Amino acid sequence: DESSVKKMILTFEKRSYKNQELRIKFPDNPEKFMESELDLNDIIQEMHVVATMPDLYHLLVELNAVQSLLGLLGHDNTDVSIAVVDLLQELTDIDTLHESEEGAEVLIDALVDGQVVALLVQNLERLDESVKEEADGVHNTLAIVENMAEFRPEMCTEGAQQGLLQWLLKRLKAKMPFDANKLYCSEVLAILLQDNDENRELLGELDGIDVLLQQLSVFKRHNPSTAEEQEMMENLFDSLCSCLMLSSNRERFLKGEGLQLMNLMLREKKISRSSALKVLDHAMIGPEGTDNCHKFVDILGLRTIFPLFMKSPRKTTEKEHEEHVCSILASLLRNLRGQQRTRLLNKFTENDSEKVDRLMELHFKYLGAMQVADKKIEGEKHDMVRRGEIIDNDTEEEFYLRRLDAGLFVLQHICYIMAEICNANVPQIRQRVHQILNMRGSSIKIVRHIIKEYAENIGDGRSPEFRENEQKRILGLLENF
Amino acid sequence: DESSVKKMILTFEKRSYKNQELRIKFPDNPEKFMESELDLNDIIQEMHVVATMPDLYHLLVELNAVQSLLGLLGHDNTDVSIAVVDLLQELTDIDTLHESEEGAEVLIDALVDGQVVALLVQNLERLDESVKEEADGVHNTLAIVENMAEFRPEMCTEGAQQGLLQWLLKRLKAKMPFDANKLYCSEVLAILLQDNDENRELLGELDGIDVLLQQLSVFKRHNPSTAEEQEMMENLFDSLCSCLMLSSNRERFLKGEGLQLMNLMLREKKISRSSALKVLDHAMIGPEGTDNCHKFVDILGLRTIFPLFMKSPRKTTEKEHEEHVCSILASLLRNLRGQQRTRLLNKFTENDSEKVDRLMELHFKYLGAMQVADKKIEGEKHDMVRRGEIIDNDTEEEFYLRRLDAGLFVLQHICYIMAEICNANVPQIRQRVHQILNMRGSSIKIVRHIIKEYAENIGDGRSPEFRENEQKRILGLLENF
Amino acid sequence: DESSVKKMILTFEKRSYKNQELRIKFPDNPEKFMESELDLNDIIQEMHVVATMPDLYHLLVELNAVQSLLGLLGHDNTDVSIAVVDLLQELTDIDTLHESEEGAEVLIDALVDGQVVALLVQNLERLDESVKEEADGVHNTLAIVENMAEFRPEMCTEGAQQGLLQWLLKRLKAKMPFDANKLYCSEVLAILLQDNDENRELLGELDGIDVLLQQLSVFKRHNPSTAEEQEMMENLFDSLCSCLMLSSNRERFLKGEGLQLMNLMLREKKISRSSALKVLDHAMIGPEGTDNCHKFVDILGLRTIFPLFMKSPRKTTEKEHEEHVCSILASLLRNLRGQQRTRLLNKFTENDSEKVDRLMELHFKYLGAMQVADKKIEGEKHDMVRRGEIIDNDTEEEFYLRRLDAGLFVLQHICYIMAEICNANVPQIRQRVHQILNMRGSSIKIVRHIIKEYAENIGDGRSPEFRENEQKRILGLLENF
Amino acid sequence: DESSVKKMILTFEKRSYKNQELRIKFPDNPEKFMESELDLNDIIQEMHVVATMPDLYHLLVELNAVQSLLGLLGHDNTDVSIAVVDLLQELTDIDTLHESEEGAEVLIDALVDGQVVALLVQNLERLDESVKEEADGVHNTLAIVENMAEFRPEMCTEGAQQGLLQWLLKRLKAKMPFDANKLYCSEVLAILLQDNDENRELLGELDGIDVLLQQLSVFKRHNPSTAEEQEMMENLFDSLCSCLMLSSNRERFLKGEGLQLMNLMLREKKISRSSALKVLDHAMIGPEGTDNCHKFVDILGLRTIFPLFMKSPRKTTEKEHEEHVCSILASLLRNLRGQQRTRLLNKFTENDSEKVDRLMELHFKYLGAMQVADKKIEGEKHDMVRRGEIIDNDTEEEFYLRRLDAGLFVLQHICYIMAEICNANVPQIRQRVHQILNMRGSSIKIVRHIIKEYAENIGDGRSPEFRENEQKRILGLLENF
Repeated sequence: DESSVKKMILTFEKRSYKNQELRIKFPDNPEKFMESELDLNDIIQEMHVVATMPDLYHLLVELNAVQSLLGLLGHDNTDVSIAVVDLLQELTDIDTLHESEEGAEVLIDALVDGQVVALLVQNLERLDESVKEEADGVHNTLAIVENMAEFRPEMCTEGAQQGLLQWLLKRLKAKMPFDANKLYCSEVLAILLQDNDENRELLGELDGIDVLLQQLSVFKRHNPSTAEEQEMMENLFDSLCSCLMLSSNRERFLKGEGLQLMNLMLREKKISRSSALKVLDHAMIGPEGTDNCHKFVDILGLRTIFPLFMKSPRKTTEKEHEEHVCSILASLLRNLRGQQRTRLLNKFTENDSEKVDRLMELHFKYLGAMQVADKKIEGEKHDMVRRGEIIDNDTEEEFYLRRLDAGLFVLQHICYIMAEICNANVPQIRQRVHQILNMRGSSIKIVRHIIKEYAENIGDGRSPEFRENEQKRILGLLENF
Repeated sequence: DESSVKKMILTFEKRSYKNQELRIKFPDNPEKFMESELDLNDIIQEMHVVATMPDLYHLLVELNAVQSLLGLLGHDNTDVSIAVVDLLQELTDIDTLHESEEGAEVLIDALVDGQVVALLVQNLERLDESVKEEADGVHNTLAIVENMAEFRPEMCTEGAQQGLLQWLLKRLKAKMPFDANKLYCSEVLAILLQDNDENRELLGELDGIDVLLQQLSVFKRHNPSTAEEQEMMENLFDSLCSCLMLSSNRERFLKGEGLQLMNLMLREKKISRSSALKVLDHAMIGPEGTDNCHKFVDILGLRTIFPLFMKSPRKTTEKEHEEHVCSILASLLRNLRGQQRTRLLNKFTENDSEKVDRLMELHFKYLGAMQVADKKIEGEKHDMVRRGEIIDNDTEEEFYLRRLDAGLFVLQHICYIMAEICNANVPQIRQRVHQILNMRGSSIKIVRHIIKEYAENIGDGRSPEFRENEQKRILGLLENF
Repeated sequence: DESSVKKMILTFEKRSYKNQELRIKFPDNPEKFMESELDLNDIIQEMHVVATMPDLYHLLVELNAVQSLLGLLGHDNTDVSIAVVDLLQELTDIDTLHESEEGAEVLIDALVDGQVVALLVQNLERLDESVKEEADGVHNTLAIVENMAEFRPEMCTEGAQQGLLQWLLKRLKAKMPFDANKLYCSEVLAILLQDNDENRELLGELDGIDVLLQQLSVFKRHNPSTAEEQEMMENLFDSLCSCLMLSSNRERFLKGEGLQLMNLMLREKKISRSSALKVLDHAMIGPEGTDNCHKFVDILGLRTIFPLFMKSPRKTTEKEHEEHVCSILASLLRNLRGQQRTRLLNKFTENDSEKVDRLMELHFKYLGAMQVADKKIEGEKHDMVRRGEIIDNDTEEEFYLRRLDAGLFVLQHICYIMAEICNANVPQIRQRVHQILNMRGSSIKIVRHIIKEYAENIGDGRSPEFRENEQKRILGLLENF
Repeated sequence: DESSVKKMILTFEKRSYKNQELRIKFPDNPEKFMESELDLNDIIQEMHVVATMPDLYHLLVELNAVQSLLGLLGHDNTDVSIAVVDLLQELTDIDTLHESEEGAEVLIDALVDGQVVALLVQNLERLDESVKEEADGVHNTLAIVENMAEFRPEMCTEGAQQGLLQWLLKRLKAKMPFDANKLYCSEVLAILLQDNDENRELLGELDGIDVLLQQLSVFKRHNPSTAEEQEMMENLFDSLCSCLMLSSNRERFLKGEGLQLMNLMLREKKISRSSALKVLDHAMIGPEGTDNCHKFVDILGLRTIFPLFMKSPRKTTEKEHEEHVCSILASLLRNLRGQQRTRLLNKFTENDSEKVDRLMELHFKYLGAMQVADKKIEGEKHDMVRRGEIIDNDTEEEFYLRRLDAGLFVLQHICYIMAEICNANVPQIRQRVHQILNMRGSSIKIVRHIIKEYAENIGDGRSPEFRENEQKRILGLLENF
């Protein structure tokens, strides 16, 4: 009922106005503003019905309420603020939101204009999670931000650095027992870090990496007791990984003893092992891992990793485990120099080159799978041709996915390792390689082809100069092998 | 098995020794001390059986372990510490403790010598209630202190100021959600304040009063959700009351706006009302309440209290409510001067002296009850005489209790009020009093007698000089009434 | 040279622009922004000449620079900021400022618009007084604010609460050795409190009173070593006094143990005694001193004050000393009730009413002086009439000043004291009074007249209702005396 | 006067006792303890004469005073404490101390027993350098510790970690202006770090390295204004250097961006350049510099250093400058691998191997000097033989000093560099070397000899295993050169 709705908003806006006036005017007592406050509370509650029709979100904007509500977030009393937050949550709830086409956009825009996020942060900075009500408020705020994020992610960057990111770190860092709020915070932080480098940089600046390490480290020598705790842990790990997609952060991770903590996680063999592995991989990946690569060997990483290379936890699937391990190995071979490189190579000569044997075993495994996949793909293509279905970029994407699933990346890594290993002028290794290859009649040629293919697509999101360099380097392995 | 037990202690003490040695010696790695730690943990666990025979608490003292265990509270790693704490708890548990006669005393003495409490405090000061294990540790420590307190309360004073009291305040003050630990802390603090003035003084010094007020004030505009929360609230109130038994603390309470907070609690009419009333009473009681008395009237206390005097919450029993109200009134009449006294008196002239009528109604009610009680007592005495049972001090105590239950104190207060009221040179009041008295044929004489009796026993725990003064003052009321 | 000047501003504004651009663009190195910074520094220095012609302050506003400069206060590097501050100081310097008529107004307005003060505060909040350069910056900022204050004091209120006031308190409170900066801060704070109640309230809120007490208390048991230290002390005292002109602050002073500290200062007899006296007077003055009055007697103030009443430090002049003492006495007589009033009165009965004798001595002294002054005034009036000079409000003001100097206020106070004293139903006092009066043939009548006059002008800056009440009260003294 | 002296100590000890008693007993007022305090103060002052005869330091120990005085450091009031400190200073003053043989030892022992240092630290932790008196106290304490350190340096280790070291860092870190106290602190800290590894480790643990860097960095972009500031800077540098003698600290220095800060100091060319150079050298020296070596090249250290290698600041002497530069180069050649090694080598091929030319120039310079020195030494030896003076270890030490002064170390470094350079399989370099050598007829042989000599004495303070390894390595250079 549209006229009625309109009337109702004015019902609040005046109340909103007058009660402010009351606050301003008569000297500071309960009685002279007090009864206003109850009125305010109840109107807000009533308005919670308003979220059923977002066809009517052209309204709230319309004259006065948007700014007024925002202004109310700083109210001298928490119960107004929390009510406001609640309203926003109901009002902002995506799941009831995503129907309305104009209704969504305007409100969000208004919020952005009013720098809603900053106000929310400010409000938070005065809450007290001892008081159940207040605690609910925090949760509500978090929910609201999640909702906003889902609708329009361009505000993520200014949302963080409106102080939100700094608040999140503080809440994580707080020596409080685990509760839903912490989990929510973790979730939000993770979301904030999805594909956004500015946010990552901000986190790095704020000593966020240190915080992440510390929070994580609990699960080194303990083990989440619940789905909730576990979920939180996972979120944290994800956040860390996201942060690591950025070079500056490699160094921060290094400084914060990230490498040591992940190696301890591996040694411990608790649940965090898989995540730790992933983190390690992320730390080491490109040129920008070199220092991390070198340090890993220094802290005896080789002793932790090669057992994992050799046998994969009876108990994340096996492929993933293999993928990460091999990835790490590849990284090490790319980047390592001096004594650490020598150390690495030595692990390919013990014990009668058993690791080379392992590598070749792996290669055959992956190769067979790849072949199978390839055949299937070919068949599909043929079928498409028969049916006159044109193969476009979506089709190619789909095909790529299949290959990925079969293990393309792992295979590529293996091939790379093999190439680098046979370029070490260590006869024993080379002989073992070639011996093994013809002996079962797979061929150098296949390996070469694979290498070439890998080179072709290397470096997806980086300077063209880089790509050509890397490709060239990889090709150079083929000369002496 | 006693020899076996002996053997077992050495099994630990060496382990305790050697592992320290290990820690000292080989540069700081996991492996060189690490495996020791598991051994240490397990031995401690095993020892937890030892608490079945306290006939064997002459042992642990005996050679080495007591000091060693204490030293272990500061171990570089929390898991040792927590284990130790657990052991202590099992070891110290009263309920399994109070059988052994020598066994109890020695261990406790040893602990005292080693200033166990300080060490515990230190340990606490490095815990992290984010980690469930650590949180358990805190609880365990609290339990241990409770146990110790129950056995030998002479250590309370040095227990507090071994930093324990300061720690407790901090934990209460912490803006964390409510959990068992908070409740435990509250309980412990309350216990610490039982009949011990040094502790109270310490609390006052530490801004403890402020802390207590702040924690309390939540329940002004909210209302405990659980038995646990409610219990905590009650504990807090008790602590506050205990603190208030000491003059210096009156002033701190005043400064901290205690009076205002309790008046708001009264006005609010939530659960905290009864407790608030009690607190108010405690604030106002003697000469040392004068300032509080005067301030109460200043913040319009009279408006809050006289309604409670007039009608007692339909919904602590009625007698208690009446007792506290009348007590407050008595205090006010004793202490109030200047304009506030005038204000107070005015409340006895409206509306046609309705409050005097109320007072006389109350007096008759209490008087009848007292008479009934007295008759019963007389009967009992007679019976005793018949049976040849000699009435001793226990008997008199018992009799006193009966009188207390019937309402002696309230009656006394009422009488005092009546006397002071009729000494105000306000004819209207006096006429109302005397009119009422003969009209129903109870008598001035009875009232006088009551007053005399009150005077007789006044000031239980205070200077003899004071008592004689107060008594004299009270008698002086009888001249002109 | 006006065109040249114009050219010069553009010379900066571009540099200002481009260097920001540089900062924005090339990844964070010295070299790529670094050389810009030197250019920036030097241009600013050059501009320092610009403050010779404020006839050219219509310019800087004109296009770009005002906002740009403000924006530069938050520069990532302190040396820019400090340069900017320096420029502002040179640019804002009153003494070279107050000539230009339009030139002044526009710049100041611009600054206000840009909320210069907030920016300055922010800048301060990142300084480091270890570094001499930075320390100079603080001083410069202080100077600038002083300058601004002198020109347009309407910004004082938002200047404070732009955080400036809070910063000042922090700097005062800092446990650093005494230096010019502290002195400057003190000066500024004092200025801020001149005739501005909002500022006072803010100070009160911020625990400013406590800070002031603490800083002051050093000079209880020590004694400024330099004119600078002494000056600072004086400033602090002034600030305190200013704060005390506001009722809420009475209570804060009370709570902070201000009364105790001033009484200790009196007892100590160091330099701070005069200031302490003044502070005490300010605490006690009106109805709103009642509580302070009562507390003073409680902490044995009477023992400290009556010696000062009796003999005035051989060593602020004597009149001032007398004025303050008598003022305090008057306040006490106005406000005191109960036991404290009795105590006060007792000091007028010892020793054979020697204090009454003292009072009458004082009265005659002041009276003679007043008479002398009055005669002079009359003569002046006569002369004016002869010369045909019309007596207007300025003339009356001038005359009032003369009377004030002669001691009107003190005399009035004395008279008030006498009246209140003779209304105590203490025959001894009354007899002493009247005995003394006729014995030297001055007269009740004169005293009465004086009282009337006092009543006439009482309560200058307060509700008309209040004034009539107070006047009435004062008149009431005349009935029984 | 010995009996008199004895009497005097009792005069205090009772006063010391009784005043404590007074404090204990009568409720907390000025008057009841107050007058005691003045007595206490004056006796202490009087005792200050006692430091003229340390022949009488068998006394103060003797019965009571030592512990009493210590206990007085925690007195409820700073003026007692400061007096005590003053007494200690006078009492402990070395320069008046070092005569007495028994008198010194006993007092110091007593102090140690009473853990004087901890008490002093505690006292400090409650001071307030705003108050001139208090500030003097700090200085006095510092002086006392210096004195104690000079007499018996075995207490340094427990002196630090009695919290003294942590206090020192805090005081350095304090954002206060520069004053004598800071300088004193710097001096003390430096002393504490003289040849004591435990202290260094403690400093490292406490984030001391970070503190040192931060304090230092001021002088990157500024320049001490006074001898005092300069002195402080020097002290800081020394401390840093001392810290760097320990491997763990290399890593802390690295993490704290020490390398970057020293390179900026070099680039800046302010006074701190020499110190920075030294620091760099210390960071890079042995195997334990490898990481630092590698990082230095990463932050473009090569660009900063090789100019210094090439021409030595027109403006520490030239030899020292050369010594440090060459040292750094040597370190780099020892430790560098991978790409950084390549980079380093490239600097020996530009521009037509000008750096090789430079190196050979340097070598000849140093060689001539060495030869001169050697001749002198020979002459001296001959003279000794003639005179029948037996050459012992002192003589050899003396001779070594001469060689050091002439530049042995620098020469050795140069030789090492030459050897490593000619082992790079870079023909151009080798040809340049050998070309140059015979061309002026100095000889490979000499160089070889020098190398051998260097190897002989290498690794002074380290494992014998290490020494043999290093020596072997150095010899290995001689094969291919």
